[PDB]
Amino acid sequence: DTERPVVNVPSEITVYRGESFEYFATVTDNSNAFDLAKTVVRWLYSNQPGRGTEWLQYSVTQVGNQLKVRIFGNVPIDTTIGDYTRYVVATDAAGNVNATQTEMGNAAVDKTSVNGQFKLIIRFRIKTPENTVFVNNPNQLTEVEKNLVREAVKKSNPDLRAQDVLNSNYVTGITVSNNGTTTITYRDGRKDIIDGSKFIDT
Ligand SMILES: [Ca+2]
Repeated sequence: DTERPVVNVPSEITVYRGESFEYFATVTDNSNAFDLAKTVVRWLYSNQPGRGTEWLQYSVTQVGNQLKVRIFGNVPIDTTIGDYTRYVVATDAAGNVNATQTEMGNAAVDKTSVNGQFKLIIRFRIKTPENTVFVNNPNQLTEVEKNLVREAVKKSNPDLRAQDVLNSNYVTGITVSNNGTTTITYRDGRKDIIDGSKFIDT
């Protein structure tokens, strides 16, 4: 047995602050025999969930000739928004691994991928304002009205901190168009858009 086990894991695992998550990976091997205790989910440097993502949990079972790796946890309300490279590293009974420590290191530095590699994305779960913002012209808000909109979005999303948005500044990170459509750009460059028509009226 020189054939390595193969992990099937989604390319992105997206989790939301203040919520639980649950995803699965699968492992197969020509031998159908595994070392479950040496099948882990980890960051590059050591067999650990990783700095900043200490809440990333996993558990492994065997179902027929495959492993199922449950990837789960509870995301703190104030963990950093952004993404991380993580790895499912599986071992077969013969000791073959899907990705070696050296391969993981090359992939990290070169920005290439190994089998079992996934991007862990921490997102904010945006909420549309509950209370309507009343404006004189819904197709052309005043600057005073756009600031009311920013305030409403901040009040409807109280766990969104200044350090969570672009440039760590609410004014740069939460931008309002002429019709009140609001883009929230997070510190990682990802964006959520709230269409003005869902909370703006005349
Ligand atoms: Ca094998």
